[PDB]
Amino acid sequence: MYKTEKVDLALNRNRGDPITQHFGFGNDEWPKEWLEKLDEDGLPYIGTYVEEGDPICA
DNA sequence: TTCAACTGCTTTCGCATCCCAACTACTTTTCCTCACACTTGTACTCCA
Repeated sequence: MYKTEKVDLALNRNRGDPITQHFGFGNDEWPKEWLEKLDEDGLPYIGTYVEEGDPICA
């Protein structure tokens, strides 16, 4: 069974409101172990086993 | 002694006007490159 989820970051933002949040990581403000599931661009490696709780993008 | 509006009730889980942008314009930011009018002698004879 296949399922698609639309991760969207313009869902809350007004058309006039400028850009607030950015895919990726922010430096010097760091939780580790997100890097087992996720990649440098904040997107998951494809082929990765996830469960409920696991991070799906940063 | 009756007509006519105001009346709560059908199930049982879970499903499911303001802003932005376009292209073409015109403009400013300045820094770099020279000319244009003025003047004393000297030169060629000038009139004595």
